[PDB]
Amino acid sequence: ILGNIIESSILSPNRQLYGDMHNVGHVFLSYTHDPDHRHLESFGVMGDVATAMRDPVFYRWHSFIDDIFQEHKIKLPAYTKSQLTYEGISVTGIIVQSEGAPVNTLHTYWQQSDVDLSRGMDFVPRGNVFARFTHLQHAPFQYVIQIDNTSDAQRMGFVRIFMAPKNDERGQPMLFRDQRLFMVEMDKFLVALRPGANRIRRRSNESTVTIPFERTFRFCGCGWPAHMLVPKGLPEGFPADLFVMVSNYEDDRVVQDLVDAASYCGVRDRLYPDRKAMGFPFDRLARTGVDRLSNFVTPNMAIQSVNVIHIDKTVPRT
Amino acid sequence: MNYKKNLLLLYDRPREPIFMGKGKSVFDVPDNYLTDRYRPIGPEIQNRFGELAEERIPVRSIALPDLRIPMSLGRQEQFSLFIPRHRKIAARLIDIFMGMRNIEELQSCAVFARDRINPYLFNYALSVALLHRRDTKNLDLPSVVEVFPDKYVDSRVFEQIREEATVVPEGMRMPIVIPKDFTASDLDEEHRLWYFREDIGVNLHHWHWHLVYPGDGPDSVVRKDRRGELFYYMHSQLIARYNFERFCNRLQRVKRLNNLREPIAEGYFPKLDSLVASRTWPGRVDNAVIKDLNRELDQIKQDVSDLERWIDRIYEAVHQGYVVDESGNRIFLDEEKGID
Ligand SMILES: [Cu+2]
Ligand SMILES: [Cu+2]
Repeated sequence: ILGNIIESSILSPNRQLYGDMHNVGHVFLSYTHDPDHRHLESFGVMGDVATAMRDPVFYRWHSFIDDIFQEHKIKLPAYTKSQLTYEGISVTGIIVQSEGAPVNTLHTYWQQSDVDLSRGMDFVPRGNVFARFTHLQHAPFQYVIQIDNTSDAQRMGFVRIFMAPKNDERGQPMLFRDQRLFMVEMDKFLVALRPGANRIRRRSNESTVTIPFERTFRFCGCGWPAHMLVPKGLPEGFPADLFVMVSNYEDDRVVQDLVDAASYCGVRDRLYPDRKAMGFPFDRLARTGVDRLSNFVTPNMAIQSVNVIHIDKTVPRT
Repeated sequence: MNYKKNLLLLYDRPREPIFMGKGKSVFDVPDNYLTDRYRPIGPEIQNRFGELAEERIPVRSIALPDLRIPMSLGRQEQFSLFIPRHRKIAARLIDIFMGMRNIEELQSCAVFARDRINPYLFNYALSVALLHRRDTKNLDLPSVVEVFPDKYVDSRVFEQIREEATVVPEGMRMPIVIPKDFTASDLDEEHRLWYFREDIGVNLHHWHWHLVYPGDGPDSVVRKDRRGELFYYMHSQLIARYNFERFCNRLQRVKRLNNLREPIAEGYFPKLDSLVASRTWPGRVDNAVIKDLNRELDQIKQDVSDLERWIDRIYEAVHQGYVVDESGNRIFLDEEKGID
């Protein structure tokens, strides 16, 4: 409801009262240089959906708006131990493997990928026109997850993976009150767990958060670009907290005659296939007793320290 | 004997230095027995009190055992028979008092120590010694209520007493009524068991048990017949008696703590002030959650998991029907000795 009010889609229950606050604020920030049109000028980049993320102020305006959203969230009751527990299921560990790199290490670097612009070059003589773009890239990796099931049956679950800075700006370990908002969704996928141990393998390139690299740079698809999955990191190494949670698929599923199972496409799918709040389990306040991610966890969750190394080489597209 | 009677003076006015009058007596404390604060003015200060008493009690300076460990606890700290460090510290002091050759060397040692050791600790250790030594049987010890009312009494009455005792002459002072049902109002259904939970006799009983069956100490004072079964049965009868009271107060049988990780619904604020620590006791809010422990001074480093793990190991032994000693042999939990 609140999202429809703030954006001010036609799904707003009352535009005359709550306004069109997001879109108009964009327009305000884009027209400081000519607010009455006396200079017959158009809008800066903030006024255009195609370009607004270019401008630093974009992140400051959206940060403003997020505080309204958070003011609602924090009214909601903290998830309880029971709501967060999956009785029977214990994730004993998680690690990441990148080829050509120590365990629990992610690597980033620069890649150049060509795009043809010939179709965009009006009134220019015909033929291929290859633009060479520089952009961030990460080495492919996988997650290996150990999961003990004690319940003697088969158990279904949504695996929810996020990653966050370990430390704050001054290099002190982050407390949950802050870290929950810094948690970046890295993947979400259904799984069938057999009794006893389970070793689970998941490739970086299967993430349901992203679309193929090929969608961004030469049929369907959309989500976050694959080359931006991983944060840049640092040349010397940048510590992050990798987190995973197996939640009960029975309580998560959505009855949708025609429906990965965690995959969502807004064009095709009639319902969002996860019954948990987008951002679960980080979208609410911590129950009494938790001050940090170590205290937060139930056994069906697990944490891992990950070093995110940036390598400052540039590399052609393969 | 007079010697026996004199040890009981060590209980009178715990924080008043030992050179001050105790009853009709004074201790003639040796110079080297005074604490650092008082020694430099010692001769001036000892006389002021020393011309009041009927009796005078000589104390011989002798070589004493090493009291560094018993002295490691601060004088204005609280004493906990549950905290391992403190049990070790108490164990040591009981050792020392137990091992004095005779009652004269006990007097001398205790007189040195008293003004250097945490009063609650001193009182615990000495009492345990006096109950178990051969030469100090009989010896009617004073109740710990008369010695430390601050562990039994609403804090509000101490200034009431102080005023009464300062303003009013001895023949004319009227008794102070101790508040009851004072730790919570009607909104806490639990307040109703004030007559049990906060009874002087019930609480005195708990203390007494711990004096007779201490968990750490010389073997002499620890090893008692079926003391493990008594631990069980004593704590058991409390529950049963407690439930009995709950049924007479329109309440349910007490629920166990299901889970160490769920909030604990029953807050409690004691309204006690420790004159010894010169600090009030902390209370616990409604719906608090147990937290992992890291207290360097106390020497407790313990996750909730450590506790949960012990619980699982014990349940496993009870279900196996035996426990495993450090040598690795099995001790069967048979029907005589299992409970013990
Ligand atoms: Cu916007
Ligand atoms: Cu007890």
